[PDB]
Amino acid sequence: KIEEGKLVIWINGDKGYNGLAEVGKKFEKDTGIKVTVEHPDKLEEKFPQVAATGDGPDIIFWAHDRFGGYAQSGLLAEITPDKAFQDKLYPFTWDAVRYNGKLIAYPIAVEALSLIYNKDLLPNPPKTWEEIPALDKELKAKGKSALMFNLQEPYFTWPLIAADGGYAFKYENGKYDIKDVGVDNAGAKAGLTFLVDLIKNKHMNADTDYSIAEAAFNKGETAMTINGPWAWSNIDTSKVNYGVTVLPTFKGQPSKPFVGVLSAGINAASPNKELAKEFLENYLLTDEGLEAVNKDKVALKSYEEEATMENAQKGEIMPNIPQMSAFWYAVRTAVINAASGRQTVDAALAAAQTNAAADWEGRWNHVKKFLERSGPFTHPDFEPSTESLQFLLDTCKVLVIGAGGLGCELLKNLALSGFRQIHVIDMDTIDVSNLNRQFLFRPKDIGRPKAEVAAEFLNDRVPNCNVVPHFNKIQDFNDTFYRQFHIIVCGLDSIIARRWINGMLISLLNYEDGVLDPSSIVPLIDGGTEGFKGNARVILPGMTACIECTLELYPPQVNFPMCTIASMPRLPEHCIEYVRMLQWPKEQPFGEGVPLDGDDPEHIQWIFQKSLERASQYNIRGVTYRLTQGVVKRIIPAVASTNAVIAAVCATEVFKIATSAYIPLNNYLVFNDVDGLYTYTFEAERKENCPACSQLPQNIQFSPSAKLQEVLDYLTNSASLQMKSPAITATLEGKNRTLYLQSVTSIEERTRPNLSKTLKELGLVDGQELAVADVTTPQTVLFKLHFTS
Amino acid sequence: KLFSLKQQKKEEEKGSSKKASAAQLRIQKDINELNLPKTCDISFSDPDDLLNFKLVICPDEGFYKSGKFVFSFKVGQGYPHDPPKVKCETMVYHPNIDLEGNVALNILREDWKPVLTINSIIYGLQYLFLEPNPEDPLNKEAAEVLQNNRRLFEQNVQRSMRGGYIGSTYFERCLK
Amino acid sequence: MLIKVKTLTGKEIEIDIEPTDKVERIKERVEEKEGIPPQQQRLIYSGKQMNDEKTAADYKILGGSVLHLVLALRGG
Amino acid sequence: MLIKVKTLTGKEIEIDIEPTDKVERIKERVEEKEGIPPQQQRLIYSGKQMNDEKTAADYKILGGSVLHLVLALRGG
Amino acid sequence: GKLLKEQKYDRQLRLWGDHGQEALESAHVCLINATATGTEILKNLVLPGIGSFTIIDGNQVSGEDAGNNFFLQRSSIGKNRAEAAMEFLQELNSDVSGSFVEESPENLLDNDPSFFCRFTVVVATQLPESTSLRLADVLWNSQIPLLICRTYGLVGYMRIIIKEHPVIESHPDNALEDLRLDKPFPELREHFQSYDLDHMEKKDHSHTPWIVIIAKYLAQWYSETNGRIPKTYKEKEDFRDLIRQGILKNENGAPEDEENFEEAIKNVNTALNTTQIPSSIEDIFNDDRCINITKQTPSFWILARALKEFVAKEGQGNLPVRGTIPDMIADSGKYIKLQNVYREKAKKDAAAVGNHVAKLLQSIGQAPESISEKELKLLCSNSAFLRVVRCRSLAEEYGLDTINKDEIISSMDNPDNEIVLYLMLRAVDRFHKQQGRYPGVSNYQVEEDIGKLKSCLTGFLQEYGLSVMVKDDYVHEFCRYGAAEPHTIAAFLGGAAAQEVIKIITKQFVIFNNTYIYSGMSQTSATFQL
Ligand SMILES: Nc1ncnc2c1ncn2[C@@H]1O[C@H](COP(=O)(O)OP(=O)(O)OP(=O)(O)O)[C@@H](O)[C@H]1O
Ligand SMILES: [Mg+2]
Ligand SMILES: [Zn+2]
Repeated sequence: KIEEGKLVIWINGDKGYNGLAEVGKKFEKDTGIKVTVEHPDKLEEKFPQVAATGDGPDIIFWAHDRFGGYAQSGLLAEITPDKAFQDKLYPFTWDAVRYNGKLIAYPIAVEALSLIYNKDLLPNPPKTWEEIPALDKELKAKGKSALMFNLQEPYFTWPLIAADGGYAFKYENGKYDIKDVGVDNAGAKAGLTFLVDLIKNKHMNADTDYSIAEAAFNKGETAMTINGPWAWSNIDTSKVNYGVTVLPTFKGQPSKPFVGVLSAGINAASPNKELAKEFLENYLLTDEGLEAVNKDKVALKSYEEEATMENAQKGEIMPNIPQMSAFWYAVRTAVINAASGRQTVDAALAAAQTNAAADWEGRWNHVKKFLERSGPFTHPDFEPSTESLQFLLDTCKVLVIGAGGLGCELLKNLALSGFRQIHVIDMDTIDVSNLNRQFLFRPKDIGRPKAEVAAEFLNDRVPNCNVVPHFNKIQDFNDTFYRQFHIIVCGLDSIIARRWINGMLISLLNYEDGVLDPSSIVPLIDGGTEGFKGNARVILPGMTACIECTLELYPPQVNFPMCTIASMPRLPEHCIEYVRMLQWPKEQPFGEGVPLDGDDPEHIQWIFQKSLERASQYNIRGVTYRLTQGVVKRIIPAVASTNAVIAAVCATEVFKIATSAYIPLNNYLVFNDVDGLYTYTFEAERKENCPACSQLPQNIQFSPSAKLQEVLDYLTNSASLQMKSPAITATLEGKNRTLYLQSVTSIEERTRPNLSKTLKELGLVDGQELAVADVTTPQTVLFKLHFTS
Repeated sequence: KLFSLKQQKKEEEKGSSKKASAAQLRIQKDINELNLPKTCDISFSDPDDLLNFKLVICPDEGFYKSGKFVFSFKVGQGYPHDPPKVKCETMVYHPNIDLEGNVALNILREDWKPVLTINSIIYGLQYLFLEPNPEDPLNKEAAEVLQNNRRLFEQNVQRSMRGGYIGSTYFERCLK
Repeated sequence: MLIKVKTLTGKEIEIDIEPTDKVERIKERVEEKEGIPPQQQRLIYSGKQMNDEKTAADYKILGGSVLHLVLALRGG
Repeated sequence: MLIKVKTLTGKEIEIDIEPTDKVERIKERVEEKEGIPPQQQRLIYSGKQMNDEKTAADYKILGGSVLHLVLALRGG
Repeated sequence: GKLLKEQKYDRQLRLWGDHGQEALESAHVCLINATATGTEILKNLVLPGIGSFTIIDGNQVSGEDAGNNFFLQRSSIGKNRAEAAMEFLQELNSDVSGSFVEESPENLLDNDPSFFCRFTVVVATQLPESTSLRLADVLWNSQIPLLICRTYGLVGYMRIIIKEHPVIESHPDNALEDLRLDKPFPELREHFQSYDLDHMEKKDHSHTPWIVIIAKYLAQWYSETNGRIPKTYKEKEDFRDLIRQGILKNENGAPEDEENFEEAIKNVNTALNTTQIPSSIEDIFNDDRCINITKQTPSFWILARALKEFVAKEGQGNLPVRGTIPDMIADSGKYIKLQNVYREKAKKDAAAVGNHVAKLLQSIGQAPESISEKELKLLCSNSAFLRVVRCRSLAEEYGLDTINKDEIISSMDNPDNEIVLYLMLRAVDRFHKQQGRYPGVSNYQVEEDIGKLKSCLTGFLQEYGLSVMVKDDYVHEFCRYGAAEPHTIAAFLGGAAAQEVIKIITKQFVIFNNTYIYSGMSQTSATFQL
């Protein structure tokens, strides 16, 4: 992954990349740890891509407004320093670098719009807007306009509008509210009406775009224009004098331009997180760092002390969240129209108000029906409310295992039911054959990770959705990864994988004091499909039939006996298997070592040909290329409709469980439609001696001061167990620990010492699970250690 | 009985595992029910990691008698549904073992079943040195000789164990 | 004692069985009329899937009881 | 009493047995600890492979009998 | 890009084949009203590759519509629904031709009285019982396939209306083999005779088709009973034993393991079944459409007639030999040889059957070549599986003297049978007739409408004289729905509806016979003839 010990820093080209790398050289020179800084093109676009698949930079510099996106996709790590160090920087900058009540980046530089006036003409900068018009009459009497700036953009015009009370998105204590926009209030309507009047009174023209106003002030034709630290260059090339004077207040209240924060984010995967606290909080957040970086081409009080600040001070910080982009488009035309006399400020802002919001009128109308009202069939714990939907929309973490078929269908389904916090795991890449039913993939996507593409298609088609992809095997994540989810749904295509996730979820169960703790349960919804038959089932781990309980419901496994394949072929499939598992391995047609690849056209052809010949020797007919692929790949016939029926049911149930709207399917449904269409629903009985969910941890009570030997004596003497020679392991500090083992001398020697240390010494804790196996136990059993002292 | 999902965020935790994986629980059992033949010997560099270890086979019969072979086992997180990864670290002339260390034992590929245990693999491996399988050859030439000329194979085996060449490849001395 | 068993298509057939008969026999009776290989039959009755060894009695199958053939599909 | 059956890959399985036990009961444990079905299991104790229906006593088997197993190449 | 089409359609060609895929690509379906339901249904047709579709929607994209639809973007709000959807459904498969018309069914039924004739099947979603009943009338008379789909809250409704649907390739999930041991044919008997079960070495005896084994012993029992063939379970069991004894024994005297004979033992339970015509196939034969031909009589029926003659002539009272046998333990040659006898036999009867259709096309005037041979082959392979479906017209359902009450009433014995969900839909439609709206759409209406609806229910139940009791719960629950169209319920229908439409186009598999009702509340479902 990202190389441990070194820090690959990412930053932009037009940002001094040389005075900063030198602040990285003083680093390895002082610690031995090396720094590599790069300025890749499109890195703000390249980061999300790589930060998702794990790798990328340990740190990255960019405007806070992007980090809102990364944070949500879980690409950033929460930074955590003391209040003493936070005073070195300003008290407000931290919000711009925050998400969900958590700090996600360290502020580097800041920016804001200010008013620049031609000094000579007026060495008095206006303190409010009211007077600005009064001057056009004088200047026009000379042939000039007092003011002139870009109007085609809501960024330049926003400062005035906001003056009396215009706010992008309501900021409550820790997070932004995308449902409450401040562009519809009197504070904005007032500010906009003014800008428009000056458009009618001719003090200005709505056409004054950036380039027009520019070419004019560059000649010294206006008193002022609005800009910032990025525009001071061409005014110096024209010897036109000016200043960075204050932004005229308005209706009493002060002006409020928009606020940008340059900042560094710590990748959530980069293991070098503790290496970033140093290079930053020390080798940068100083005068020695920032100046060395600044001499090339601030939030730190000490160096800052050594007009742009005032504006950023009294102005509201520029949002970071995703909905912000719909804001710009919404108000941009809500100004164009206004000043252009295309509609009234009122109706103009009325639009901007709704268009910037995330949930247009009526959007969740079909859902609200079941959550806000009541009825004779709701789940006994159901209670009408407006919060349920917010739960669905804001925090209900749902995981979808499998992208494509049921997976693609499920994402769509969950997204149009209110769910937004969704994850998708899939280990596969896209294949042309997926395109007959997996509707989130297109021909141009062939070869790409399904999860990745599935997530990007949905997040776009269904606005405000936050699908997070995972190009992996479910099998390479741990128990801590699956516990974060409230619910998990499956669209897998193998029994092994189902047996596996099923086991993972039962392992999370906690049976406190004898009774299963309901909050340790993560409900599993599983669906399967084959041709026109399919099934769905709801599993509540530890409470209802689990995958292993009904394991027998699977049809008999496709199996070809060796004597048949090698000596008595009679079906064309028989010949194809011979070639696939005998002739190929023995000839390695495409090179010694090269395995058979069912997706490789040339491999299949070879197999098809050799199969035609095997068939020939036995007068067996029916060997076709289509059948050869079938046998080799072990293909399951598939179509969109059946995947839609099953994903539908599965989804309806995730909804019911997440909201308690109704009691969920009493675990099982079968569907078939070759003859009319039929379904059957039933409660699968929970197997009494199920190897997966019928075993409860055994409770043992010892004193924390007790010695591991006593635990060994208990296991060996205790009348109800009395094992020969047990093996005891445990999970401490996230790693497996062998406490005692006696069937391998080298290990037994090395663990005996543990036998005379107290359970408080070994690190064990109340409730802790000790795993012990022995010839006595058909399978390892779990004892839950309960401290009596 | 009824269930009801509570509508609150879940208490967070860092990616550190809190419960033993099914793999950890099965291997713990398999390692503890170990039954090494006189000719084999297992070893664990770290006593806390029962997922990684090495096996040593000093056969006393067949074409490889008097040699020493070092196999390494890597048990994944899909055990026992997935079989363990087994690599040979001793260079050897064998029909079922290539020069990359890859071994070709049936139960390690297609015949694998979760009822099988480490013992099963150690026996399956041991039996490979008694009688090689020319049906799943990772070393084609080695396999051919074994079928057609039974004596030459045996010869080529002894000479390669002592240190020397077969064709144009030098086989490292691997005698016990 | 006549009992009804519904197939995976929803087709319901009538079979004559005796309380003492084995579950695999029920399957044979089903195959006789529908051609469904008892090897691929999975029978449910009151939420339980019938073991081939147990008898119609052990599951307390009454007169006009209805049995359902079922399945689990593995495609994703 | 004590007896072991040498499974090929080199393991002689102690499925300790009694005399009056029929040959058919071993396979069932050769089938547990190992999981091999009794049917796909032929056993040779002298050239003559033991007959299921017979007992351990039917083969002059004393408290020191090692056996060898040959699984039946079953299925067509 | 043809070798490309076959690559992305592989998984479905494995289900309905190249011919089915072609039927599909030659079709033109019509979707009326593009709400979640319709758009879901259409998506499941576009992906598989239907030739073309046309959406008829005069309505405008509302806030709600934009929310429960994967094919309506936020900006499509305000614009025409048909036009908005069509755009996204078209990105699903460039090999499909989409088009739309911004008018209601109503307008079209006014201006162009035969507008819906250019389609293979017409799919209608979310229609009032007025536009519905009217639309069903037109299409029924034009002999055009109509599928009505409704999504009310957590209920799914589906009405299929086709005067007559005859299908050959019904793809049965399971069926009895056509071994003909009970009525052997010449070549078959000669084949068995060639086997001498006593003079065969151990191996050949062990690798002999169980079908042969049973044919033999069956001959021995035909002797020791003077012309009989096992029939009782007691007799079948005796016979099982007769065979269980043919198993060659070893040196000890112990039985040799021969899966050869074991399969014989097991398949006796079916092998002895009496070859005969299925009752269903009977109905097709003794049917007016088959009894009396005409120059109008369509393919299926001419073909059915052929079989019918064949039966009375060469068939000797039985349908043509299927030609296939199942797999069994035997050695290649033994199996191939036995299998070939059935193949050739089949080919033969196929020819026979063929010479009776040419006999009919030349007696009807049609060209004796319209019916191809690749087509005759299926008719023979599927003679035992032919199926004919006939739906009553929507009219006969709504008509006061044709309404099927024998069913609705018997169904109601269970206060929860999904049928009550139909009764509630009719009533909901009634209410909407009287008040120009649906119950409980707004939260402030629920209370009130609970009673108003209870009335319409009775007004309806009484109008057709239905003694049935309906738990009041259903009434409240329906108002509670507010005529909502939840995406997951529209999606369930979209799958179910699409496949029914593909059954219609390809003429493969079997369609449901009338009304399908789904409850997402209890995840149960059912079918009724109405
Ligand atoms: N252990 C696993 N971890 C993560 N994803 C898995 C695992 N096993 C299977 N999957 C995924 O489950 C999905 C099942 O989808 P589905 O069978 O419909 O598509 P598919 O694999 O492309 O189908 P086909 O084999 O017919 O081409 C696949 O996308 C597959 O990669
Ligand atoms: Mg697959
Ligand atoms: Zn279980």
